[PDB]
Amino acid sequence: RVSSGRDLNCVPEIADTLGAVAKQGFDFLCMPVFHPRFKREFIQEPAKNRPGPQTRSDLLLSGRDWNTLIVGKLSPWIRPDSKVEKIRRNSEAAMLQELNFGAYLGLPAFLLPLNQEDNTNLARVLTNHIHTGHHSSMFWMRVPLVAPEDLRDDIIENAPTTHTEEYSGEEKTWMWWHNFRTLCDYSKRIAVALEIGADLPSNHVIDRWLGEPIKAAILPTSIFLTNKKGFPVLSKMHQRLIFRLLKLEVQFIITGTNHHSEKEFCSYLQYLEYLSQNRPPPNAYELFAKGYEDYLQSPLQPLMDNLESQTYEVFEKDPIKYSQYQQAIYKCLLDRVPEEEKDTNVQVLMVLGAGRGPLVNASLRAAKQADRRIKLYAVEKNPNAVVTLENWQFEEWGSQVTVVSSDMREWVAPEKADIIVSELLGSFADNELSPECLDGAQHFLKDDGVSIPGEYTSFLAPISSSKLYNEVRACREKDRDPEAQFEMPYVVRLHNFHQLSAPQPCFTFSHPNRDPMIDNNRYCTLEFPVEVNTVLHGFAGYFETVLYQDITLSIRPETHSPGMFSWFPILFPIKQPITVREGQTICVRFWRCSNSKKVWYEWAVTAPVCSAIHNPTGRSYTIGL
Amino acid sequence: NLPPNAPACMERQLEAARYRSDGALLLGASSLSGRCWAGSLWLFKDPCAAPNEGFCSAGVQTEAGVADLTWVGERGILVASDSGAVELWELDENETLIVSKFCKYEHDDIVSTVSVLSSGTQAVSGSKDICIKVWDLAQQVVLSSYRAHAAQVTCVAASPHKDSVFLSCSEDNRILLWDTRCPKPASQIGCSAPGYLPTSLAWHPQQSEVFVFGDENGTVSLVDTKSTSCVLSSAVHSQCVTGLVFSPHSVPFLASLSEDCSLAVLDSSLSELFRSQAHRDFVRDATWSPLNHSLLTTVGWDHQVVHHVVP
Ligand SMILES: Nc1nc2cc(C[C@@H]3CC[C@@]4(O)[C@@H]3C[C@@H](n3cc(F)c5c(N)ncnc53)[C@@H]4O)cc(F)c2cc1F
Repeated sequence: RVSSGRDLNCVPEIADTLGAVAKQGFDFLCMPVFHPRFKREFIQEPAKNRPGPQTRSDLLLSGRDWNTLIVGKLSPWIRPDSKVEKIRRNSEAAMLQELNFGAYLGLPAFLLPLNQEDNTNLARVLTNHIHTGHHSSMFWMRVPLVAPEDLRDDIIENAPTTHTEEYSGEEKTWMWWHNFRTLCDYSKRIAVALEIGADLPSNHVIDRWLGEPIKAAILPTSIFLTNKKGFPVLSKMHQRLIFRLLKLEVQFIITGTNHHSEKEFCSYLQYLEYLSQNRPPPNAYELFAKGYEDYLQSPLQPLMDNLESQTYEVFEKDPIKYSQYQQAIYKCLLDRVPEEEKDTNVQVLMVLGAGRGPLVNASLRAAKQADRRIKLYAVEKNPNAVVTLENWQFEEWGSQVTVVSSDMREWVAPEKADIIVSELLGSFADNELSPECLDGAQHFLKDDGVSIPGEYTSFLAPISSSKLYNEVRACREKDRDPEAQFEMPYVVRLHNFHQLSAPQPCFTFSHPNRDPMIDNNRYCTLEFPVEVNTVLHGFAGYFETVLYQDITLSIRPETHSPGMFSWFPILFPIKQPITVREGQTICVRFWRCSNSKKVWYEWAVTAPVCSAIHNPTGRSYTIGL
Repeated sequence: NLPPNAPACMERQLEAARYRSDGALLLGASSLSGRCWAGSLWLFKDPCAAPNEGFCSAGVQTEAGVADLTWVGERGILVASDSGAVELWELDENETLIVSKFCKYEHDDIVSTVSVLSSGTQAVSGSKDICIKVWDLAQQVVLSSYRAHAAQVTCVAASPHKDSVFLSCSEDNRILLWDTRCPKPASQIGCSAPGYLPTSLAWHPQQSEVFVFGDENGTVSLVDTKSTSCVLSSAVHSQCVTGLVFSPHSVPFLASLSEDCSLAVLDSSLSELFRSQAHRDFVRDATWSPLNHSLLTTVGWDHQVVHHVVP
């Protein structure tokens, strides 16, 4: 279903108009709080002392109706950035009067236009209104995809329209919004009310609004086409943008008079509900990811902290992940012991970090499939998780599985293992300390021993998201550094964002580590080519892992394992947003630092401009050993 | 006693005042504040009776507020409504009732300005939706829809004797001279410097190539379409010039309306001759009497109908 609203600049009777738009199927109504032609004077007499009321009474609608159904609208004559000082001063007082009346009514949203380049004084008055009392009210900035000057009819003889291609000039309305929100210091109360024109601009202009806080999409009746039956429809390119906006869960607003006189106003909404029902249904990943879209989570630390029972339950409800692990052991058993040794040779399996026993059960199913003899060792450091393993061992597994309640780095094994199985990987592969754990465990692995996984690589990609940057900015906590939130990674289902370049490999680890002097510390320099004008907010982290031979698991968008949803992408943000031009290259430097007690990540941007080294000495973020 | 169909109360904010050839005064009032936000049409065969409701000739109430009004012959009345529709209201045979001929919702936003062309069969309209539409009053349809400006269309003025020529100004700092006979009808004209935004337009009733325009700063300028460079300009008002109206004299006098609550009368050299501060609110529309050319009637948002004696 689509949450819709009706935009009207003419309301004679508030009770009759709201009742009429509700009958058409509109969830809300965008209407003016004061008459759009009623120009008010605040300085010069006798126009200053005009007899009241200044507008209609608040008693006309109930408190609930103002809080949910009415969306405010700023008067068109209010021009705080006018060249005339008299209009500039009067518009300031009128803007405050209208915004304070909207806060008085308790409206959920208020519309303000961005129809020109200079909106500095408009930003000054709005920022001052937000800092005058603590409120949750939203402010939708009415900004079009194409400026009205760039979509005008070529009918002026002496002043013709510019037919030449202007890459930066075509994205001018995005700069109007960007300058406005920067002046307002990225306020969470300020969102985008994107107006769609009759003719859509180039794909790069539409891509500028990716990662931007769009809460409303304005669709005029003039942009709608007419089919053979007479119903209002849209072009295939216009439909593509509707499906893109539906994913962001925006509120579609209909403006302008009915041009399809044979049909009612509900016909425009009937087509939007039709597109919402005829869109591709959410897959196994898309249904699980619901609710966690752009929701920041702290990366799990299973070594330092003992995880809850429900955290293991979420880990277990992934069939694709453990099906691959089962196939990896099944392929390894046949390669290690042949058909002639299927009853005389028994392979020593060691599940390092057993948890509740999903890999232990997967090792048993792999042995039945390959028809080979196995001896399991279920090692686990969490005593609470060991309670589940020992109850599983007594009731079902039997003497075949040996439950060990110890750390893999401190445990002394009675015999050497042929295969070591583990699931110590996180969103950034080695972020949950998989190398350090297996380095102090590979001593009890045989000289020809195999590790599952045997290899893993992390991947980084530059991203643009003003929504996620503001989400990280709001993660400021007391009794710590006021900028510590930017110097730490986050496991997040990245939704409202834009991938600026293809993911490149960052850090790689192989098990067993045959190196004489094993060093898990790393330094990587990545050069990302950017073919778009954008603003860098952070770096998305992914991972690829080789369990055994061709059997792999991946969260990288290009090679993502279908149906797998155990790991959401990781996010490494930056303290200050970096402006990146078309053709420029983003250079990021990533470090994997460590000592005897902790492991951490350090990162810094060196091109186009330099950024500060984030998380130095692990001051804001550390993964304890 | 008030005529039938006419409402008991007239809307406070008076927007338009237009004199008919016989001497009858046409009034356009709008309710900008209070519970109801609609408009009304009024006719006065006795101009001194206004703004009294129980002393009019004909009265009716429109669904929405009246932004602009213009006479269509001797019975037709063209309405620029907030609903986005350009209405036409015809006066009956007895001239006691105002009946609706057509109400076509073509503009996506508030229709702020209307002007009937020389023949009286076609009319032009400017709205906040940035569009300018050419209407056919007989067929009740739009002949041509133009989007030449970049901001809201402030004023549209049809030439005195040319059916193809009309002026248009907008908040995009453009003054366009139109000619439907051209493949590209619009043509950007004005002064050498961009200056302040144009608000009002007035064609000269004797000179078909000369016109006057008022800006948002209160300055009134005399412009020639051939020279495309402003020769004479004077700072008449302290606030935005609402409208400009010429007298029916052989040597016409220029009446200047503004938001500074004052009305001024200027000569050919734009020099002040008469000034009145009788209005307590924004002076919206001025109209010269066809019977007494030295008489000028003005209306404002203070519900006042002031009859001025121009010397
Ligand atoms: N991001 C994700 N991480 C996952 C992590 C796990 C491994 C679990 C976590 C809890 C656990 O029981 C087990 C591993 C154990 N573990 C950790 C050590 F460093 C350790 C050690 N040194 N000795 C013995 N056991 C150890 C740890 O206590 C399981 C998954 F299904 C995951 C899915 C994810 F999406």
